[PDB]
Amino acid sequence: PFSKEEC
Amino acid sequence: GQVPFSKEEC
Amino acid sequence: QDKIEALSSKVQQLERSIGLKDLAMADLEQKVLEMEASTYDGVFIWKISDFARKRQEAVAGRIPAIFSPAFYTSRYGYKMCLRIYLNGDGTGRGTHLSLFFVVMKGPNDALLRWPFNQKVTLMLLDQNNREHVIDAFRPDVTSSSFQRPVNDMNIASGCPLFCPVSKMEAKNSYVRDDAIFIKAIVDLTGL
Amino acid sequence: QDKIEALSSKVQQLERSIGLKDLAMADLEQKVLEMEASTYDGVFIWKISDFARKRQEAVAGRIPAIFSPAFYTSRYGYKMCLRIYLNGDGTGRGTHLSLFFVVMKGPNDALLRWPFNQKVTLMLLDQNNREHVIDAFRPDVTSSSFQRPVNDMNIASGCPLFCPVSKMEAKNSYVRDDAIFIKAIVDLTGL
Amino acid sequence: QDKIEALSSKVQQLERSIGLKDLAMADLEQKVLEMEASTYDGVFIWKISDFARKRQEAVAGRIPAIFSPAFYTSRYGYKMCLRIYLNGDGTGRGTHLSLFFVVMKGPNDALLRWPFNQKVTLMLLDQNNREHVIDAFRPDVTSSSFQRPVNDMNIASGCPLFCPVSKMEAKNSYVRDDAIFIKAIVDLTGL
Repeated sequence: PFSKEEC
Repeated sequence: GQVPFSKEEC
Repeated sequence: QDKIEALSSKVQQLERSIGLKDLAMADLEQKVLEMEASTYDGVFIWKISDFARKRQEAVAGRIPAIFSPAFYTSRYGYKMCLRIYLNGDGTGRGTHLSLFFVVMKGPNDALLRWPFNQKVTLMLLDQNNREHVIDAFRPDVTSSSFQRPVNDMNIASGCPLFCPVSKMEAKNSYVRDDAIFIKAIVDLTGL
Repeated sequence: QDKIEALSSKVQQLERSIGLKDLAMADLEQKVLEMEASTYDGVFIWKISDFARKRQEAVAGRIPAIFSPAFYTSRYGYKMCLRIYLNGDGTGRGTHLSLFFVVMKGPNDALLRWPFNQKVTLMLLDQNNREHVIDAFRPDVTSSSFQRPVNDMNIASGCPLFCPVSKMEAKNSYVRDDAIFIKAIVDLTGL
Repeated sequence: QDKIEALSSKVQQLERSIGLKDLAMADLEQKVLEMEASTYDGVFIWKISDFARKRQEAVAGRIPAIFSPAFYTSRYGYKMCLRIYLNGDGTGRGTHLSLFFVVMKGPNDALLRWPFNQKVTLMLLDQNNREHVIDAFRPDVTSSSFQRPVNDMNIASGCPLFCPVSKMEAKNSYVRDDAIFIKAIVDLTGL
């Protein structure tokens, strides 16, 4: 997969 | 290398 | 005449002193708590107690997110912590418990390779050990979350949709005694 | 007379605060001493210093037993400590050094299997490393000692006749530098 | 007359109680810091910050040497620390960075074999991980540096000509962000 920053 | 011996501080 | 002042003064010194003391005492107790929670093998288990109260402060928007104590990849590896939103963030606001990974400025950052490129695994433990909620990710070498820290903490990055809220606001085995446990496992391949 | 009254009352609350700082300070030192002695691999070595003085407080009945700091089976495993009666307890009262094992309430008890079922080995170390006094036991699953803790400590169990007192009140190699070392090894099979 | 002395008496007693506190705390702080730096596997990494300033104090003879925090060979092994002369000692005075090893009196010494006879490897890390300066030595079983400690620390011994100064006081990769990293590895063979 891959990570997503927090918004 | 074999055992360089250590030297005391002075 | 003056003797009366000669006391009010020192007594004012003492209070100032006793006061300046407690602050230091404060920083010392915080240091001790941090040391008490840290690990150095990339494996971390975070116990979040008073789940209901913290769950409410999240919904009521009073306290949207909480950081976890810091841990490490090795005795002198990267420093890291977790950040959770009990009621979600971004694509998960209001519906999912959001869980992110944070890279902190470590004491040995100068000796480590950048960007941070380790696989991270996150879990919400079933206190019945039947079915743990698990998810993992690989760092996007191009994100700023994994570059060498210039500040105390980089931008968090992880899983906005880590786990559905209903999955605990009901009858479950993730919440027990009003507490939940989060687990983090950083793959150490290459280190 | 309000000046003196104000002062008097000020010193009083000031004194009371120092008293509170004292309790927190002591509470913090205990914490630190415990972090310093704790281990997380099921192997603990307890050093009892001031043996003669402690041995004497026991004979006089001033202080019958002593607890050792805590240790764990794994970073997040069971919490345990040891308890010793330098002048005996039960069948060994007045004749033997009675050593017991204690299952404590750990922060992760909800993630662990109960009752406690690990083999425990106990040793009085010979400081000449020639002949150690050693004994071991497997927990009685039906006993109250190994059930999940409701209180801080379950009822202790172990060895009432661990070692003869005369074996120390004479010329021996267990007591050196007015101290003795107690070693515990918790088998990790199944964990 | 009695009103003044009464307040005064309290004054003194209060000031005394406050003092015995900061003393124990200054103490407890040092303890916490030491615990924060120790390791128990024979591997130690010492970061020396404010290199420029410490580098000067050594040239100006104000502060010739610096001890590092203590570390251990194993959970209950030998206690050791390092000592460095940022501007040389003995045959290295003013020309080299002299680094020595120090056997300390540990809590378990009576359970260990003497004299200390483990190989020791010392390194000055290249923050450009290209060429770490390295050197090693085996203890002279007959020297008094490796005999069981009677004192807090035995006489230090190591490498007076560990590294040339010019190799720092110019454009290099050992000094980054005004700090260098010293590393020590105690061979654990036979332990």
